[PDB]
Amino acid sequence: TEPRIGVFVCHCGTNIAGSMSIDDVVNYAKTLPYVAVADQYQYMCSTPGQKKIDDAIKEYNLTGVVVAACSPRLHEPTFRTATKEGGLNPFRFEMANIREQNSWVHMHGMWDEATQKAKDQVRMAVAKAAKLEDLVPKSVPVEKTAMVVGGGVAGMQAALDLASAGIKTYLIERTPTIGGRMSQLDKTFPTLDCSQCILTPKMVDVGRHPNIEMMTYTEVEKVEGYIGNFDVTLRKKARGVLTPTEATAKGIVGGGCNGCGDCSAVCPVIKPNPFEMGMAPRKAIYIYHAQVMPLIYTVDFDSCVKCGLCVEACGDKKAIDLEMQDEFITVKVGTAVLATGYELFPIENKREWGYKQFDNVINALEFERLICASGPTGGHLVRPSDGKTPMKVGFVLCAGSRDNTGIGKPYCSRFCCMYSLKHAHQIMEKIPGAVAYLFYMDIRSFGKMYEEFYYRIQHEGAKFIRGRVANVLEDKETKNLHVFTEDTLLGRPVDVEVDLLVLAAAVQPNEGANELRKKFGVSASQDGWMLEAHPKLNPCGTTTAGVFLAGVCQGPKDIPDTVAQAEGAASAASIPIHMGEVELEPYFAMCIDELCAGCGMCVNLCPYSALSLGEKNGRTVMVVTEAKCKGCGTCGGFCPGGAIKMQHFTTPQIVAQIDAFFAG
Amino acid sequence: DWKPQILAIICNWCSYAGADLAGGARIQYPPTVRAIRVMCTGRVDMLFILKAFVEGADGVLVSGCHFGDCHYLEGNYKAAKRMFMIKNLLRNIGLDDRRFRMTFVSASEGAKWGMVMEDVTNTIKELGPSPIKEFKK
Amino acid sequence: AAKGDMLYAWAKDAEIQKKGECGGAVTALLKHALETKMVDAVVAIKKGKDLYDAVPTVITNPEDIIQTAGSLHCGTLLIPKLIKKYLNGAKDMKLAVTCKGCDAMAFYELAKRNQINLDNIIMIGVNCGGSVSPVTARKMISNKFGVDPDTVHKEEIDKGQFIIEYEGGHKGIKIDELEEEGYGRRSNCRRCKMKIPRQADIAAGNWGVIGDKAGKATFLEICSEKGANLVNSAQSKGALEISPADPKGIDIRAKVEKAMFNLGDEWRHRDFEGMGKGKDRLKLMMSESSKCIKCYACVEACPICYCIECSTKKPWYIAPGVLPTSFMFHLIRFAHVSDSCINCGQCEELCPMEIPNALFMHSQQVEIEKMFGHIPGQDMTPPIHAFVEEKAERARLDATGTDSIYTNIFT
Amino acid sequence: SEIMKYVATTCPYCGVGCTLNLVVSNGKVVGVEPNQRSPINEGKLCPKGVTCWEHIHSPDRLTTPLIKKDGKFIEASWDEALDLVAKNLKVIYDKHGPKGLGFQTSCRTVNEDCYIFQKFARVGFKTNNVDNCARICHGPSVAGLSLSFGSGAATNGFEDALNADLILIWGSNAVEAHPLAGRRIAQAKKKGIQIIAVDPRYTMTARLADTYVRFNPSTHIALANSMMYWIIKEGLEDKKFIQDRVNGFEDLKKTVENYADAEAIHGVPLDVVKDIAFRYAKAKNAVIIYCTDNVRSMGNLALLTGNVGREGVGVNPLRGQNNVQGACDMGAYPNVYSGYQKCEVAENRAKMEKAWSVTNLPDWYGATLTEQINQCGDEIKGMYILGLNPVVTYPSSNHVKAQLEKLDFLVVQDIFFTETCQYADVILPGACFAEKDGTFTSGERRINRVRKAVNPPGQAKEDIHIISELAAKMGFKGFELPTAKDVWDDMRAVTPSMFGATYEKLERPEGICWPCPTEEHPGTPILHREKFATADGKGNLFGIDYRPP
Ligand SMILES: Cc1cc2nc3c(=O)[nH]c(=O)nc-3n(C[C@H](O)[C@H](O)[C@H](O)COP(=O)(O)OP(=O)(O)OC[C@H]3O[C@@H](n4cnc5c(N)ncnc54)[C@H](O)[C@@H]3O)c2cc1C
Ligand SMILES: Cc1cc2nc3c(=O)[nH]c(=O)nc-3n(C[C@H](O)[C@H](O)[C@H](O)COP(=O)(O)OP(=O)(O)OC[C@H]3O[C@@H](n4cnc5c(N)ncnc54)[C@H](O)[C@@H]3O)c2cc1C
Ligand code: SF4
Ligand code: SF4
Ligand code: SF4
Ligand code: SF4
Ligand code: SF4
Ligand code: SF4
Ligand code: SF4
Ligand code: SF4
Ligand code: SF4
Ligand code: SF4
Ligand code: SF4
Ligand code: FES
Repeated sequence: TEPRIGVFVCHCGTNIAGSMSIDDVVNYAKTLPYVAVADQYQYMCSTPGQKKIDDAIKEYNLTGVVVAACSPRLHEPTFRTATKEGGLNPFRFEMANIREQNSWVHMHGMWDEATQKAKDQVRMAVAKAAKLEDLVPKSVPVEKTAMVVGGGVAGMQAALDLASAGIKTYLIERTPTIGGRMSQLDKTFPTLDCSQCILTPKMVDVGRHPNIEMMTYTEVEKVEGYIGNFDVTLRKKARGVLTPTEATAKGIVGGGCNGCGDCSAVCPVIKPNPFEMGMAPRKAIYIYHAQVMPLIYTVDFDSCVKCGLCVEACGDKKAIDLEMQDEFITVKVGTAVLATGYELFPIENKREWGYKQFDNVINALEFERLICASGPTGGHLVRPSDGKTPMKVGFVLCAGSRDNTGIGKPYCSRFCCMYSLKHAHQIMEKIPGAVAYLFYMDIRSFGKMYEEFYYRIQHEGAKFIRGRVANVLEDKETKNLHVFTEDTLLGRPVDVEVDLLVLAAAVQPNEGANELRKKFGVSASQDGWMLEAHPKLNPCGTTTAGVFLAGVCQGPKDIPDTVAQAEGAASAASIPIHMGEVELEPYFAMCIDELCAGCGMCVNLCPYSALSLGEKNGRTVMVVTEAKCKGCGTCGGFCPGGAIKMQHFTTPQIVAQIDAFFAG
Repeated sequence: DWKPQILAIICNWCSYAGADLAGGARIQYPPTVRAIRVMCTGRVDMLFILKAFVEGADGVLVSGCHFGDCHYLEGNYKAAKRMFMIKNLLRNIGLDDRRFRMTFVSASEGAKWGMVMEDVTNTIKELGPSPIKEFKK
Repeated sequence: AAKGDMLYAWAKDAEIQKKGECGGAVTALLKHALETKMVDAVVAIKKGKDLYDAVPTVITNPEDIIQTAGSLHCGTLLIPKLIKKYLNGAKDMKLAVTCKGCDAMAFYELAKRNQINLDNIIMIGVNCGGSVSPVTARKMISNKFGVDPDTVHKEEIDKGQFIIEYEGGHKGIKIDELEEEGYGRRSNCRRCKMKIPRQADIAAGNWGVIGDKAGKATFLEICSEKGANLVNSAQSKGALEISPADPKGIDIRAKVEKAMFNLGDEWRHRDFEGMGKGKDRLKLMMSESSKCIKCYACVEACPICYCIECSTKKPWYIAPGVLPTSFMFHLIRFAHVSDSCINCGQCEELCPMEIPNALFMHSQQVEIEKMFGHIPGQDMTPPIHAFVEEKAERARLDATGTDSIYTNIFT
Repeated sequence: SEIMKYVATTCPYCGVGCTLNLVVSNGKVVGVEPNQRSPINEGKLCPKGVTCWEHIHSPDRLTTPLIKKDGKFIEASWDEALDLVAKNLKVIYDKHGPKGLGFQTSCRTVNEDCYIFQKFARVGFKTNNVDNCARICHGPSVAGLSLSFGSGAATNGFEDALNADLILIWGSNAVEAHPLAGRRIAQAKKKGIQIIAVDPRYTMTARLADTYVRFNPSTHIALANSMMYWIIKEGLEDKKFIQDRVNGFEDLKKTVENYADAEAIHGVPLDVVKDIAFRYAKAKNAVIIYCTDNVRSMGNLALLTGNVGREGVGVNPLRGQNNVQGACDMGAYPNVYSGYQKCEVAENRAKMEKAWSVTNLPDWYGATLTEQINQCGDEIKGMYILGLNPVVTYPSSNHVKAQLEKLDFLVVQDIFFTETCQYADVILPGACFAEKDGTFTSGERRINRVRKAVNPPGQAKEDIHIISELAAKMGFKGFELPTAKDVWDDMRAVTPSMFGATYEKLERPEGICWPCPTEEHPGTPILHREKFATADGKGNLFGIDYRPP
């Protein structure tokens, strides 16, 4: 009895009136159960139409309004604003599509039938509108901090972008230094710029920025919460050496680790260096290389013998604490960016290339470290077998890639063609008279200035044999490598003699990346990389709200593409922080806990993990995280007990439409 | 001249957009099917379809998005499970399971929407009125 | 004595062995479990006023367990729902429940739905050749056996026939002859195919016992590590006797199980094809369901129905007050339950208006099971709608070779 | 500490007498469960039976006696209220003889309560102004069927209709009220038994019928007369049965002839009445299920076609209340003692004197519930009410209010604080079915047992205990009845009809049907097997004319 509904029918200027009797529709609507006024007008998407709607609202005191007009996706915001201007809730408005679905498809010889269909549509719309409630828009506050996991070029770029946007940001790096893979590269294709030179300003900018907390040598222990508020627990690994800030906080005025290096000079323990791919010695207390952002000299506790000589080497500064353990910090962030990067696929498998059993077979990262001036040698590429300079280097492209055998990877690694060309150029430049052979199977120079780079590499004298390497033997006397394949162009078998063989191995996610992406509720892709919110129109986002992806952890990329992805992720993460609120969907699900039975079937039924099972008044019931719900309606349509309320699309309102369809 | 009574429940993002596009392209089809316009066609409970059939529906059509094209990424699979079980139920209760169907219309297929309307109308006219109306409901 | 052994078990105590149906191993196990403080209570069945009256009982005091020795073939009742209603799903009490195959299936269906805590429940299930409704049993005895039911001392089903020991002797009639007349086991029991409850913690019966231990030993199958520990403890504390089973005993046991499966298939075919097909089946179901008076005993007794407020009570589905209820009332139950129905039969036998609820529900069950491949009462796999997988739906759509869910689905 | 305990008890909500299991957990009823052993319902229950446990532990249950002093009620002790009741009742008796006091009981109480109620109303002060609500809640059916068959109870059981051939429901809400007596109709439909409904509106019960006949309301006797006229006209009457067991046939032939075509007196066309009449009179076994002239005319139909003393025959009124049969059997009725012993005859009065140690029993006709209410201020002053709520139940509630105001010293013992309670001067809390330990007598005359499930809330007591305490305070002798079994034995020791129904026999689930004279008698499920219970062994039919409304 209480609901009073007003029905307004648009002619659309003979677009609707030319196919059906508008007078019949109005005279029929005048007799529906809850109808105070029924009116017709020519163009109700115009200002006089809104004026008439408001006048009718005021003068009949309508509870709700039904407009028989074009599709809701065309003019629903228009009429919602019209109804709101007039003293009614925006979501109290209902629309009957009588143009795109009744008048433009029933033109010829269907006059009574089109009018009858219009009557039915208006009846169903009025039936739904008689049961519409008030949806007050509500939002969730956003913590004004951001977290970036991974200190590589993507993580560094995202952190700098978020900081320069005015947002306090945490940069979480597993290693004692941030630089990442870019720090390991000697040169960069196709410009041949020095990698450390172009990256050092970025590293010092990250180190100096007041809006970035650069927490290195630490990782994520656990994560809870949603887009509004992520409670993230981090473990600070026992660094063993104090920064000057930490030294002052500890109590001693003596600074902590100005980076002199005396401790490493006196340490008696020798261990491999992960930064140099294990080809260089390092002490228990060490730095990765000279150009590390935090120059703080980590100590390797599982290799240290606690001989206590580094402490005398560091006297009057007291930077070394040999007996401290990992700390735990609880940080409250608003959004998160994942930039975990990549590692090399283990090419010790795929036995026909003797990566581990032949000494002069190396991978691409080892080659980069060996040819860089800061590597184990003075930038002089030498054979690991005897230290003599090579004159003949082969490059095996696609090593473990585009492989469907189940050992390698079925995808392309994107950059192995380009850095193989860069390596060929570097060997042909640094060693005079050396010849580079590239055993290739689809040279892929797709990026800007990449084809020109390929042309230049061929012009400088590199040999391109179009054939995937079949197998590799080695001569016992001289540890040179026989490479057996076919030159498919020229159509002949080929056995190439090389002093050095470099495998362009595939790339895979870093170890522990899958555990991290599970910790944030991010699904993997069918290649094993992190999945995207939409492969086309949202390369940065993720199904879980407030989490964004940047860099090769989303998929192998070049440095420029990685930086573009990182900046996009930073922008997407900054948007909710800048706004300060996340507006909830107008039509989220609500659990009526008086009807929930705590079965928990619906929990695994939401794509966005909004639904969870939690206590309330001592009863186990379902809890809806409104920040994650998107109004899909899957849960509400499943629950047998009807304990989930899909507002504006509730079971009573939909059944009311179905009931009115079979009414008079 | 008995007039068929077909009810449609079409998702907002693909099927409703497809019907709008068909209307925009002036594609003609008989005026027999009326729509409901849920958000995701995963909103469709089985009780909706069963209530429609009990109340006197002659045929029921549910239209969603192609697999992998749902706006909410998983709704049409839940809908597909529910509609498969619905087809089982209508066969095993003695109803003609061909009175009900679920189509996958994208937002670019207006002609497909018109073809679906024609096919549904023809099938329901062939099957005749629902038996449930004769038996005291 | 460890996860899959077949054993002959009997009781050390002579009284339990004498009162136990086939060696008192179940009763000895329950008594030992309650002595050792593994469980807080034992939910069992005991005689009421006579042997046709089976009453569930919760026993905390151990020397009251002997009263539960022996089986009652007239007890057609389902334990787990009572546990859920009146023991808070055993969320604080460790329980030891003796159960049939239908009882174990109901346990698992309620566990899938978080309604009970199976980690706090020990299932010593028994084989079941079928149960008889007590009034129907008395009607058989008074009509076909020519005996006053009150004089009967014992009644059971062995070797495929109903035997009654009464004052003056004993009589026996093939169960098939009774069933062709309108007597014998319950309608749902004839269709039942859960003979050996291998989903329980222990499975106890008298099939496969041969020779000198024809009725003096119990065939135990250890179906879990929990049951293995329970049996090992009972053997260690000197409360139970265990012997290796003779392999030919297992051979006849398997043969009897296969024959029971064949009989169940035969009765399934008979009943399902006796319903009808096409418009006649619809007419039958609607005419039958028009009698409902909304007692809700079908909803309240079914293990699967767990909801706080049934959809059959919500006013937008069923109009309140109108007693000639619409067909929607039973269609709601079909939609919600027919995917996972354990054929317990409670819905059919608690119905005041004599509506064959179990027949209809199991009829949809068998079709759902053969298409989706989901067997209801084991291993706590989620119901077919509680968990939807991507590849499964894509393959199911591709199997029909059509772009829509219209035809080419069935054979 | 009874974590889950099953207690078998009879449903208190209608006359079918369905058996159910109350569930007791830590001393409180927590649910209802099926009892499949019961032959009455096989564990099946209607909507009311499923939810018969909700009201047992309501917070509004009375826990202490209440006394009205200058307005609002004040809590009191049992001694104070009982002494006040004794004093005032004695004063009223001594001042105004036996006429003044009036006694009203409900047909919801157990048999022991009603029996001890009438015993207290007669063994003490000698009056038989004791009555029950049967007159207004069930109807005058028993009196008419007693005039026809000698006894007004239902002749056959419920499942006996399964042995019939033409179950004939005559204007009944059988599936609405008493639904599990309509379960038998559904079962007979499955078995393939002809069913005819003559409900004047098309209901759930008439949907089970093979044939449906609609007739204008309040014209039952006219349609019955038309049926009988046609059955007599074409000689489908049982001549052999009529000669040796029925009297008054000639007067019936004289009376019924004036209804050849009784259309416009009832709306049923001639071919329809002929069809239903011939179908009734041709089936070998036919049973009428009814719901004073109407029931008398129904009795006349069964006598004419010889469907009384056999299996699957007879006239079965449904009786509407839990112990409407028990309340009338135990003597809660103005002019009978127990088992319809007709206080008019002096020999039964002498027997009650011998077995009750009392003298000068009343002998005069008592006053019914309407009679007591109408004269509730002139000569009836002071009255005891056991379970009734007269203000709500009776038509023209204002008149009942006024006459209750006219009286002096009402007592409205009950379990709930109803609208009648606040006209009373003393209120004694009672006990519900789950707290008593008596028996119910179903409509089919079966005596089922009510068992103690939980304790009463506070100081509440069973009605037998309260009446015994009141009699002890009033000095009356013969109420030393500690338990309900002793009251049952006392009842047995006087009535010859129910002498053989001991609590040992009633502990069996099947129960015992009421005409059970000897201890080894297995009961009497079928009434009038050999002869009728009138003055002579012949049931007498009557000729009823149709008086327009
Ligand atoms: C041999 C070789 C040569 C190349 N040459 C070129 C070239 O010339 N030009 C070019 O443009 N590109 C080149 N590339 C590609 C280039 O290296 C990548 O595009 C780029 O490094 C990807 O950036 P990123 O920060 O995402 O990767 P990364 O640098 O791997 O980022 C990962 C960072 O996050 C940290 N991290 C990982 N997991 C965790 C965790 N769980 N918690 C915390 N921190 C974590 C890592 O320690 C690291 O600091 C080359 C690649 C290879 C292998
Ligand atoms: C209705 C029924 C039918 C059976 N049919 C067969 C059959 O065809 N073949 C076969 O080999 N075995 C059958 N059994 C099992 C058979 O009784 C076992 O051999 C025996 O019960 C276990 O051995 P026991 O004597 O050591 O156990 P017992 O010491 O006899 O212990 C029996 C246990 O079962 C419980 N119980 C009794 N009646 C029921 C009931 N109705 N529902 C649930 N629990 C109950 C008792 O409370 C007790 O805990 C049936 C059992 C039942 C209850
Ligand atoms: S509201 Fe839609 S139908 Fe009406 S005039 Fe505007 S565009 Fe045309
Ligand atoms: S000796 Fe001390 S100051 Fe020098 S590098 Fe080591 S920790 Fe730093
Ligand atoms: S204490 Fe450890 S880090 Fe220091 S010098 Fe000795 S081995 Fe090296
Ligand atoms: S980038 Fe080049 S070398 Fe690497 S997988 Fe792709 S095609 Fe092969
Ligand atoms: S909302 Fe429904 S499906 Fe989800 S847990 Fe509650 S009762 Fe179960
Ligand atoms: S509507 Fe969709 S996203 Fe929201 S809670 Fe339900 S299933 Fe999850
Ligand atoms: S349903 Fe199966 S397990 Fe249950 S009593 Fe019947 S035969 Fe036994
Ligand atoms: S138990 Fe029978 S009568 Fe009661 S609601 Fe269920 S189907 Fe209807
Ligand atoms: S619907 Fe009936 S037969 Fe099926 S599981 Fe439930 S109670 Fe048992
Ligand atoms: S029938 Fe459906 S809605 Fe009702 S209790 Fe069972 S599962 Fe819940
Ligand atoms: S039929 Fe009567 S006695 Fe039986 S449960 Fe219903 S109300 Fe109670
Ligand atoms: S939005 Fe259309 S299928 Fe989900």
